[PDB]
Amino acid sequence: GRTDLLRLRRRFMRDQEKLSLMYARKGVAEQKREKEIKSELKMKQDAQVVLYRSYRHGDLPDIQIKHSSLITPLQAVAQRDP
DNA sequence: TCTAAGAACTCTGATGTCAGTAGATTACACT
Repeated sequence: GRTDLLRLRRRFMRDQEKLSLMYARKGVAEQKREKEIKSELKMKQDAQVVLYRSYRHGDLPDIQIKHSSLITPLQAVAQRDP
């Protein structure tokens, strides 16, 4: 960090009261942020996905696919439906 | 011709004491 030591330029409140209001205002916004991000993580937990092969595009079907690109999804389904 | 008022002692039960233990309350503090 040797070039960046400007970051040690700082000053601090002396009202412990105002500083507590900063942490109360941060604390209420955090309490809402916690609830809404949990509610979003509920929605997105059910809906998250991943793709096991990469795809090309063109005027024709890209027939010359690697063995890898069939065997990876063939396992990825068998991993997942009995 | 005797029946209670006055002792006396021990014992029981509460109140306050000390030392030590540990919990919950209250301050202190985050940039």
